[PDB]
Amino acid sequence: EPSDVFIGLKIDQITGINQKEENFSVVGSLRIDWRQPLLAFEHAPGEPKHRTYTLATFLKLLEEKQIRWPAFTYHNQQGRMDFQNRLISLSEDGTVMYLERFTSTFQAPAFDFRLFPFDNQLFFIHVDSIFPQHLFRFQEMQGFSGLGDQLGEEEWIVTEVNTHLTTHNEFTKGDASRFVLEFHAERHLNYYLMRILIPVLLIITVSWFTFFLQDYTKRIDLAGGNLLLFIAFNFTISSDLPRLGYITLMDAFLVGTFIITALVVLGNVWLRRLENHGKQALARKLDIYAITSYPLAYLLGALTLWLLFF
Amino acid sequence: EPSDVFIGLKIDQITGINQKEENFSVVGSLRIDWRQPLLAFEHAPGEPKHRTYTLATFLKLLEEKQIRWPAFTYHNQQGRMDFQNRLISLSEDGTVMYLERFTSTFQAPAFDFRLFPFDNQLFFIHVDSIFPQHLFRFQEMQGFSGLGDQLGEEEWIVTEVNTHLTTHNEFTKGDASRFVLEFHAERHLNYYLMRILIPVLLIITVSWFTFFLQDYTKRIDLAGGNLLLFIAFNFTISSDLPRLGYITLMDAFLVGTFIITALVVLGNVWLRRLENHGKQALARKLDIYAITSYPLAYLLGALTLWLLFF
Amino acid sequence: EPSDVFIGLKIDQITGINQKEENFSVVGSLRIDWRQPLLAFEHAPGEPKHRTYTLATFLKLLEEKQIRWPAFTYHNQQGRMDFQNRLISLSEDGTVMYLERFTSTFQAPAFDFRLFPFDNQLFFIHVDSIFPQHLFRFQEMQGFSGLGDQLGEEEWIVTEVNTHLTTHNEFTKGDASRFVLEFHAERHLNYYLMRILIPVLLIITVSWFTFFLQDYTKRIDLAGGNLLLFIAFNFTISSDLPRLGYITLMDAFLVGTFIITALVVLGNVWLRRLENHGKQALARKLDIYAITSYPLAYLLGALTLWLLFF
Amino acid sequence: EPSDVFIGLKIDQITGINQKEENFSVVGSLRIDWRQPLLAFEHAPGEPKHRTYTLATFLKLLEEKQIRWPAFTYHNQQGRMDFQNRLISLSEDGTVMYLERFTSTFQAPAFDFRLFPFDNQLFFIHVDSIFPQHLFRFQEMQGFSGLGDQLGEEEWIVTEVNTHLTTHNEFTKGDASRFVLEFHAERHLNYYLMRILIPVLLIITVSWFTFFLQDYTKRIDLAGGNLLLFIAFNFTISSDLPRLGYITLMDAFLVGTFIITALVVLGNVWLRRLENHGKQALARKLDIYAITSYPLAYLLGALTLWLLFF
Amino acid sequence: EPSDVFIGLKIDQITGINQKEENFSVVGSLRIDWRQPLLAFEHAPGEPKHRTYTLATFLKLLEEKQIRWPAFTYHNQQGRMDFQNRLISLSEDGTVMYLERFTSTFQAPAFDFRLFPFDNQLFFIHVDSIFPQHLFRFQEMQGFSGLGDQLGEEEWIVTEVNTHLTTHNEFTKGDASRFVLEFHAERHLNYYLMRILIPVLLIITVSWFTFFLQDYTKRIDLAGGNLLLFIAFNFTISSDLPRLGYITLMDAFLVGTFIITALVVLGNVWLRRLENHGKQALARKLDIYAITSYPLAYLLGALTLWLLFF
Ligand SMILES: CCCCCCCCCO[C@@H]1O[C@H](CO)[C@@H](O)[C@H](O)[C@H]1O
Ligand SMILES: CCCCCCCCCO[C@@H]1O[C@H](CO)[C@@H](O)[C@H](O)[C@H]1O
Ligand SMILES: CCCCCCCCCO[C@@H]1O[C@H](CO)[C@@H](O)[C@H](O)[C@H]1O
Ligand SMILES: CCCCCCCCCO[C@@H]1O[C@H](CO)[C@@H](O)[C@H](O)[C@H]1O
Ligand SMILES: CCCCCCCCCO[C@@H]1O[C@H](CO)[C@@H](O)[C@H](O)[C@H]1O
Ligand SMILES: [Cs+]
Ligand SMILES: [Cs+]
Ligand SMILES: [Cs+]
Ligand SMILES: [Cs+]
Ligand SMILES: [Cs+]
Ligand SMILES: [Cs+]
Ligand SMILES: [Cs+]
Ligand SMILES: [Cs+]
Ligand SMILES: [Cs+]
Ligand SMILES: [Cs+]
Ligand SMILES: [Cs+]
Repeated sequence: EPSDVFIGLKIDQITGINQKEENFSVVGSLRIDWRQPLLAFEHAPGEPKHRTYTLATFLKLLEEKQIRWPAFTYHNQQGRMDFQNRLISLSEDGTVMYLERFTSTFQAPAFDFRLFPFDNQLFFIHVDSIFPQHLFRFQEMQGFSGLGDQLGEEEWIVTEVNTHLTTHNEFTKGDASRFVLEFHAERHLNYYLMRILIPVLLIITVSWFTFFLQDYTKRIDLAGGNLLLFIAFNFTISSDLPRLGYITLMDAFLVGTFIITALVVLGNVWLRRLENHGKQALARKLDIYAITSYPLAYLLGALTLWLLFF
Repeated sequence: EPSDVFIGLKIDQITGINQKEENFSVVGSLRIDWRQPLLAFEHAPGEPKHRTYTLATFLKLLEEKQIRWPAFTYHNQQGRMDFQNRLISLSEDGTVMYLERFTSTFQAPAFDFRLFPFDNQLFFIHVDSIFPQHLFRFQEMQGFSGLGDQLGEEEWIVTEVNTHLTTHNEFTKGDASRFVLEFHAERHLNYYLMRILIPVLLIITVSWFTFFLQDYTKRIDLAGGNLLLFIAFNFTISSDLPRLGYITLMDAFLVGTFIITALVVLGNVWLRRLENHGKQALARKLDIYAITSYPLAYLLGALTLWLLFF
Repeated sequence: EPSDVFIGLKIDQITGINQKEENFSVVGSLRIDWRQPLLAFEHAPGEPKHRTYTLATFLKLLEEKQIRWPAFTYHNQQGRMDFQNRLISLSEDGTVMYLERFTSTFQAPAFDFRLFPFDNQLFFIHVDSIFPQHLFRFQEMQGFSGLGDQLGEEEWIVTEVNTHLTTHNEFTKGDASRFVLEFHAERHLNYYLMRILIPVLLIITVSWFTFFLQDYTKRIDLAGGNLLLFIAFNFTISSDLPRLGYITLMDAFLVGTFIITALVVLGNVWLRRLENHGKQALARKLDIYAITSYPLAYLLGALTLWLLFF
Repeated sequence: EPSDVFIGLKIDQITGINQKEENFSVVGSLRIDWRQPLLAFEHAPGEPKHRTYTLATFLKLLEEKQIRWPAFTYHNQQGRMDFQNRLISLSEDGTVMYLERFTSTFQAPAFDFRLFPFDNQLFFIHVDSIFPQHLFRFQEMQGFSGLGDQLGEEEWIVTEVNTHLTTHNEFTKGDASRFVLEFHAERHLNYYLMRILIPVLLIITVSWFTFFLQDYTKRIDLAGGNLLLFIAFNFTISSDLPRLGYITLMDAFLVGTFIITALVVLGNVWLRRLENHGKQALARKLDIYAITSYPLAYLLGALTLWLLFF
Repeated sequence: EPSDVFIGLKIDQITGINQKEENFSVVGSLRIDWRQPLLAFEHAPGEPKHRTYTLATFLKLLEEKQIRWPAFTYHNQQGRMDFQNRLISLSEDGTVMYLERFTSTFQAPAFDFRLFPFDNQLFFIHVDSIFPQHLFRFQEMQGFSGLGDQLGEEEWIVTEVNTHLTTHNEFTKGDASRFVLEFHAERHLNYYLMRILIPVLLIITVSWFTFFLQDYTKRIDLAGGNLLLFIAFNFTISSDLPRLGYITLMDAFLVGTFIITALVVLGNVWLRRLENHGKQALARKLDIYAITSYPLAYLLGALTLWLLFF
C-alpha cells in the first residue's frame, strides 16, 4: 500500500529573474512530513521522544533498516543547489519531519515575450517522486506552502500563487507523484517608460519642432541620424531578451519607427528636389502636408501596433 | 526547560554591496557558547579539561549521545556560504564553544533608492533558531558582535551598528529565536559628483556660452545633441540600479534636463522662425529673454527637485 | 565473458548554447541497468525484494564484495557536473538500476560557422566505458534515451535526435564501449533579420534616397559615415562568434558592404571632381549611372555571396 | 607551556589583482612544522620511521588521542579557498610536517589610489592562531616563506617581500599569534601612457593645430566635441577603480582638461563675438593671445597637478 | 631505494585560452602506473586477480598498511580542479593503475605579446612529486601522453607537443621529480585581418579618395575624426590583452596611425593657411606633395614597424 508524503514548499527570496536565459533564482525551504512505522522507537525516562539527525546519518540509518525513502527530484532545477540546512526530526511514532533550505536556479520555460514589456509570466517549481504512486503519494502539507513577503524582487510583482498535485512518467511506466508551486508575475513598466518610451518620444517630438525651420536639407540630416538612434535603441532592447524566433511588441515598435523615419527621409528628399527644380513656392505649399504628416504617421503607427497586439 | 544559546556575529569584511541585485557580501565570524550538561566529561590528572573537535565528528558525537543541537539558519543568506573554520571546543562542564568563519552573500531587501545618490540604507543579517523558544533561547554573546575596522568598503560608509533579539515563526507554530546584526551605511558621493554632476553641469554651462554667438540654428543643433548626451547619461545611471517600479531623485534629475533641453529647442526654433520671416531685429530684442531664460530654467528646475524630494 | 550494461541518456533541458566557447549546457538524466549475479540476495517474508542505496554506500558495498563496477566517463564533459540525484535500486536478482540527474556543460567541437546565420549544427554527448569490451559491453536501454519536450531553448530548434554505440581506445589497448546521444539543431533567424538585415538594408536604401538631392559632397559624407556603421555592425557580429580561422557568410556579407561603400565614395569623389573642374552638365548626365549603379552594385553583391556560398 | 608552531607561506602565482574590488588572488603553499611529543610512535624493523596522512584521517587521529591542533585562520581570506594538497608527514619524534596548497582571493584593504596610476601598494596575507599565545606560539619557518619567480603578473611589479610575527585579539581576551607575509608592488605605466596619455595629448595638440586656420566658429565646435571626448575618457578611467570617496591624480587630471576646454569655448565665443560686432582686426590682433594661451594653459595645468600631488 | 612512478598526461580539450589573465583551460586525463610490492595480495580460484577502488577507500587502505603514496601537485594549476573520474585498479602484483579525469585552468606565464597578433606561445602543465627523488622517481608512461584530436580550440593552432622530466626543489632540500607536458600554439589571424586590418586600411584609403576634392578644411575635419576612430580601435585592442609593461606590434601599429594622422592635420592646416593668405595657386601646386605624401607616409610607416619588429 502507498505511504502519504506531505510536501510543502516556501519561497523566501527571488534572488533574480534572468529573462535572457529564461530562468529564475530563489531561496527556498522544502518541508516534508512522512510517517514510517518501521522507524518508530522506544525511549527511557529522561531520554528524548524526538531524535534529531543530519540527512547523512539518517540515510545511513534507512539503508541499515532496509527502508526505502521517498526519493524526489526538483524537475525544473538548474545548476548547483546550494544547501543551508538538511535536518531530520524523527518522533517516537516514526514521523519524519524534514527541512531543506536551499538557493537554486530553476528553468522558466513558460516565457512569452510577445507582449513585452506589458507581459505577465508564469513561474513554477516541480517536485517529482522518483518512485511511482503505488509506493509513495504526495500530499499537500497544509499551513506552509507559498511565497514570503520579503522576496526582494524589484522589477517583478507577484500577482498570485498556486499549489497543486499531478502525475509524471519520467523514469517509470506508471504514474508518479508531482508537487507544483506556481506563481504569476507582471512587470514594473517604470524602467521602460523612463529609459525607452520618454527618450524615443522626445527624439520624435523635438525632431518635429525643427520642421518649423522650413529647411528640408536639415530635416534629411535629422531623420538620418534619428534612424541611427532607433537602431541603437533596437540593440539596447535585444540585449535584455533571448534571440527569440518570434516578434515582440517592442520589436514591432522599433521596426515601426524605422519605417516612419525612412519615409520622412523619402518625403523631405522629394520637397528638397522641388526647391532644387525652381518649385520653392510649390514645396512651401506642400510643406503643410509634410508638417502635419509626421505627427499623424506616428500616431497612426501607435494605433496600428495597439490594434495588432490588443 | 529551554537552554540559553549565546550568539555572537562579527563582520570582518564587506567584499561588496551589489545594489543592482540588492544584496551584499561579507566575511564573518559566528560565535556560539552553549552549555549542555549531557556533554560533560570526566578527566584524569594530566589529561585535558578541554576537548577540540571538527564540526563533523562533534555532530556525530551528538547523534550518538541522542542530543539535539541548536540548529540555526542565516535567514537572509544567498548562494554558497564558503567556510574557512568550523571548530568546537568542549569543556569538562559541557560548554560548547563554536566558531564559524565564512564568506557569504546576504539579501538586502531594505533598499530604498528614492533619494539615490543621497540615500542611507539598512543592511542586516538574520540568524534564526529552527527549534522554538521552549527548547532553545538565543542570548546576546557580549564582547564580540559588530563590524571590524578593515571592512575594505570604499563607496559606503557605515554610520552605526546594532544588535538585537526577536521572534520568528518560519517553521514552527510557536515563537522561535532570531538574532539580528544590523548596520546603516550612507554613500560617498565623490563618484557621482566627478562622473555625473560636473560633466552634466559643464555640458549645460559651456552650451550656454555659445548663446553669445547669436546663431539660433547653431543653438538648435547644440540642444539636439545635448538631449542625446542626457539620454546616454540616463542609460549610465540605469545600469547601476535594478529596474525599479519607482522614480529616483536621479531619474527626476535626468527627466528635468530632458524637459529643459526640449524647451530650449522649442524656443530657438521660434526665434529662428522670426529671423526667417524678416523679423531679425525683433528676435534679437527677444534674445535677451532666451539668453537669461536658460540659466533661470535650470536653476528653477534644481529648486523644484530639491523641494519635491526634501 | 562480458556483462551487458544498459545505457540510457535523456536531456530534459538545454540551459543554453554558447557559440563563442563552442559548448552547450544541459540538465540530463542518465539511466543504467546492469545485472550482476554476485550482488543477488535472499529476503525474509515482509522484507523488501528491492534495496535502495545512495551511490556512496553502494560503491562501498562493491569494494567489500570485490566487484568491479562499469566505470564510465562523459568524454566531452566540461567543468563541474552538478548532481541532483545519484540513486541505486538493487533487485533480489542482482539487477542494478541507476539514475544520475545532473546539470553540465559539454564540448561542441562540430561547430561549423561557414554558413552562419543559416547554419545547422551537430551536438552530442559521449558516454565511455573506462573498462574494455571484454569486461563490459554497452547496450541501448530501450524506451528512455532522447530529448524532452520542455528543453527551454529559444534560438535553436532541434531537427532530429539519434542514439548509437561505438568503440573508443582512450585508456585501453583494445576497443572499449561508447554510447552516443546526438542531436541536430538549426537557428531561428528572427534575431538576425530584426537586428542585422533590416537595419543594414534600411541604412543602404535611405542613403540611396539622398542621391536624388544631386549633392555629390553630401553623398561622400554619407557613404563615409555608412562605412563606419558597417564597421560597427562588423564588431557586433564578431562578438557572437569565436575568433575563427575561416570566413563566415556574415563576414563576406560585411566585407561586401565595405567594398561597395568604398567604391561609392570613389565614384562621387570623381563626379564632384568634374563639377569642380567646370564640367557640371557632364557630371549631371553621368549622374544617372551613379544613381542606378548603387542599387545594382548591392543587388549584384547579394547574388555573388548567394552563389559563392550556395 | 606553549608549543612552537613553525609557519611558512610561499606565493607561487598572482592570478590577478582586482583593484575595483580591492582584492588579489594567489596560488600558495602553506608549510607548518609542529613537534607534538604525544603523537610520537614506536616502529619495528622494516616499518617506516615517517607516517603519511591525508588531513582528514590525521585530524580523526588527533580527536582520538584528545590532542588540540594549532587551529588557524587566513584572516584576510575571501570566498572559496580551492585546495590542491593537504598532506601530513608524522615522524617517529612526533614532528608534524604539513603542506597546504591552495588558490584563494585575499582582501587588499591597503589600497591608496590617491596617486594612481603612479601608485605603490601594500598587499599582505594574515595567518592567525585561533588559540592564544599560552597554548601555541607561531615562529618563522626559515628557508621557505616569500614569493616565487613565475608569479605571472604583468601589470604589477613586486618591489620587496617581508615576513613578520605579531599578536591579534580576534576571538580571545589575551594575545594570539599572527604570521604576516607582506609585499609591495608598483604599477607598469605602459598601458596608461599608450591608452590615456598619448591619446589625450594628441587630441589637445592636433586641436591646437586648427587654431592656425583662424576660424573661431570651427574652434568652438572643436572644443565642444573635445569636452565630450574627455567626458568619455573620464568614464573609461572610472571603470578601472572603485567608487572612491577621494580624488585621484587621474580625476584631477580629467577635471583639469574639462576646465581648460570650458575656457577655450568661453574665449573663442568672445573672439567670435568681436568679429560679429565689426571688430575683426581687433579679434585677429588678440588671436595671438588665444593661440599662445592654449599651450600655456595646459602646460600650467600639468605643473599645477604635479605640484598639488608631489 | 626509489620506486618508479609512471606519469602520463593527455589533454582531451582546450576549453579556452584567456590571454587577458594569461592562463588556459583543459579537460585532461592523468594516468599513473606504480608498483608497490607491499600492496600485493593472494587470491583463491574464481576470486579476482585485479581489485578496483575509489581513490577515497584506496587512500584509507594505504594509511592502514602505513604506505606512503607518491603525493603529487599540478604546479601551475589555478582555481578548482573539477574531477570526473578518480579510479584505482590494483593487481595481485601490487601494480597500482590510476586514472584522473579533470577540468582545470593552468597558469600560462610564458606569454610574450611582443609580436601579437603574429605571436607563437608556449603552454605547459607541470606535475611535481612532493617527495624527493630518493623516495619516488617519475618516469614517462609510454603510449599515452599528449593532446587529443578534438581539442575544440578555434583561434589557436597547436604546432607541436613535447614531454620531458626535470627536477624541482619546491618543498625539499634535494631534487624532486617533475613531469612536463608542453605545447606550442600560433594564432589564426583571420579575426585580426577582418576586424582590424581591413577596417583600418579602408578608413585610410577611402579618406585618401577625398583628397581629390581639393578641400583642405574637409581634409582637416576628416583626419580629426579618423584620429578618433583609431583611438577607438586602440581601446578595442587593449581589451584583449593584459595591461603589459611592454609595447606590442599592435600598439606600435596604432601609435603609428596616430602620428601620421596628426601630421596630416598639420600639413592640411598649412595648405589651408596658404589659401587664407591669398596663396591659393601655390597651395594647389604644393597639393601634389600632400596627395602623394599620404600613401607614402603610411607605406613608410608599415615598412618601419616591419623592420623594427622583424
Ligand atoms: C537628435 C534629435 C534632436 C532634434 C533637434 C535638432 C537639433 C540637432 C540634433 O543634433 C543632430 O542630431 C542628428 C540626429 O540624431 C545627427 O545626425 C547630427 O549629427 C546631430 O548634429
Ligand atoms: C555638446 C556639449 C558641448 C557644447 C559646446 C559647443 C560646441 C560644439 C560641441 O559639439 C556638439 O555636440 C553635440 C552632441 O554631439 C551636437 O549635437 C552638436 O551639433 C555639436 O556642435
Ligand atoms: C546614416 C544614414 C542615413 C541616411 C539619411 C541621410 C541624412 C544624414 C544622416 O546622417 C549621417 O550620419 C553619418 C553617421 O556616421 C555621418 O557620418 C554623416 O555625415 C551624416 O550625414
Ligand atoms: C576631434 C579631435 C581632433 C581634432 C582635429 C580637427 C579636425 C576636426 C575633428 O572632428 C571633430 O570631431 C568631433 C567629434 O566629437 C566634433 O564634435 C567636432 O565638431 C569635429 O570638428
Ligand atoms: C570616415 C572615413 C570616411 C572617408 C570618406 C569621407 C566621407 C565623410 C565621412 O564622415 C566623416 O566622419 C569622420 C569621423 O566621425 C569625421 O571626422 C568627418 O568630418 C566626417 O566627414
Ligand atoms: Cs533582484
Ligand atoms: Cs533531492
Ligand atoms: Cs547552519
Ligand atoms: Cs555639420
Ligand atoms: Cs561519472
Ligand atoms: Cs535558453
Ligand atoms: Cs570592495
Ligand atoms: Cs585553516
Ligand atoms: Cs595576471
Ligand atoms: Cs594532487
Ligand atoms: Cs573553445
